[PDB]
Amino acid sequence: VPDYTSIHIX
Amino acid sequence: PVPDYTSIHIX
Amino acid sequence: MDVFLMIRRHKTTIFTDAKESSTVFELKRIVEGILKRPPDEQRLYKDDQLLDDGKTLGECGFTSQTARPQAPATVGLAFRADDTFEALCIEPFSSPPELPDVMK
Amino acid sequence: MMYVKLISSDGHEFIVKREHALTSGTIKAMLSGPGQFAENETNEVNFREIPSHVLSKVCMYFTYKVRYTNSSTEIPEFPIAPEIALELLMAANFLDC
Amino acid sequence: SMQAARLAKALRELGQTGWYWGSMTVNEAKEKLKEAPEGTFLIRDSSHSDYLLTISVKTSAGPTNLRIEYQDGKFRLDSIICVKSKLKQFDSVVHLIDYYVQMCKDKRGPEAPRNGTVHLYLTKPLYTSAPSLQHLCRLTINKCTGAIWGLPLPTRLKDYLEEYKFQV
Ligand SMILES: [Co+2]
Repeated sequence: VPDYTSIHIX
Repeated sequence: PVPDYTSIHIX
Repeated sequence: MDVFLMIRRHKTTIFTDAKESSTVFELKRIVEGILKRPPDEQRLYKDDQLLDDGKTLGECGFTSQTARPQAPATVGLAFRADDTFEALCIEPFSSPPELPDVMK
Repeated sequence: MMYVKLISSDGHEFIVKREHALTSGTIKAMLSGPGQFAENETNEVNFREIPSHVLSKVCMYFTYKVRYTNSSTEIPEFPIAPEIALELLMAANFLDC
Repeated sequence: SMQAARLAKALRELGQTGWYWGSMTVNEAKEKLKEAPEGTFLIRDSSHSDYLLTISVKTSAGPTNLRIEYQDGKFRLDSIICVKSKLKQFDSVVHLIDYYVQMCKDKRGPEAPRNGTVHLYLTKPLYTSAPSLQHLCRLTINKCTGAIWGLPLPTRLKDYLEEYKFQV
C-alpha cells in the first residue's frame, strides 16, 4: 500500500 | 562490505 | 538426512520418519511395529510404482527436499490376505468448503 | 506407547508419535491427565468436529513444531492454504497448539 | 490509553512474532544471516544502553544492524539525517517492520543497483522458534484479507485476529 522509497543505509 | 551498524537515509 | 513420510492404507495414515539412506525393508519393519504385520505381507508404493526392499528411500525418490516435515511424502501401503495381495486403495481426505467471498 | 491414534470426524485414523501429539495442550491434558490405575485405557482420541483434511494438517504441524524446537536448523515456512485456514484456525484454537 | 499500556501491547506483539531473538550479539546475528537471502531480518535486544531493539538485516554487502529509536511513544529507525514528517513512526514496533515489508514488495534482480550506497530491503523474517498454529493461521488470513469481521468464525476468534493484524 505505501509508495516505495529508495532508502540508503550508511 | 557493510559496516556492523548503520542508519537510514531517505532519497 | 531425515525424511518424513505419510504411510497410507484405506483410512489409516501413519506419520513417521526415517533416514534417506535406510531401505524399504527397514521401513516395512517400522510398519510391522505399528500395524503388527510382517514385511513379507506388505507392499509399499510411491504413486503407482512398487518399491523393492533393496532400494534406499533416497533411491525411490524420498529426499530431504520432497519429504519435509511440513510436507511429508505419501507412501502407499497394501496388505496381503491369504495367497494374493490386495489392490492398493487409499481413502481420500475430506474437502474444504469453498472460500468466503472476501477471501481471495 | 510410542504412537497414539487420532480419529477425525469422518473416521480417518492418524497414527502419530506420542511426543509429537503432546504439542497440543488439549491432547496433553487428555493423555497425561487423571484416570484409574486398574482400569483399561484407550490409546485413541476421537474428534467429532475436526475433519480429516484439517486433522491431517494439524499432524504435519506436530512434526513441524517438534523438528524445529531446540535446534540450530533454519526454520522454513509452514504452508497453509487459504481454503483451510479458517477451519485450521478453529481446530488449532481448540487443540491449544 | 496511556503510554505504558501502548508500549506493553507493542512488546506483547513482538513476542508473538517468532522472530524476536532477545539476547544476541552482533557476530551471532552475522552468522545466522551470512548465507540468508537479501531482505532476511530479525529483531534482537540492543547491546547499547540508550536503545532497546535492533534489526539485523542481510543487505547487498552482508549483514548489518539498524537500531530502533523509541522517542515519545513511537518506534523509529535510526537515521543519519531526517525530516520528522518524512520518517515513519508507529506505536507498535511490529507495525513499523510490517510497514516497510509492505513498501518493499515493489522494490527492484537485473534492475537493482550493483555498486554504490547500499539500498535497504526487507522481505521475510528469520524465525528463532516455530510459532503456534493459531498464529500461523492468523498470518495466512491477514495476508488474504483485512476485513476479518465478515468471516464465518465465532466472535471469540475474531477478537484473536484483531489482536495482530500484520502480515509478517
Ligand atoms: Co542509490
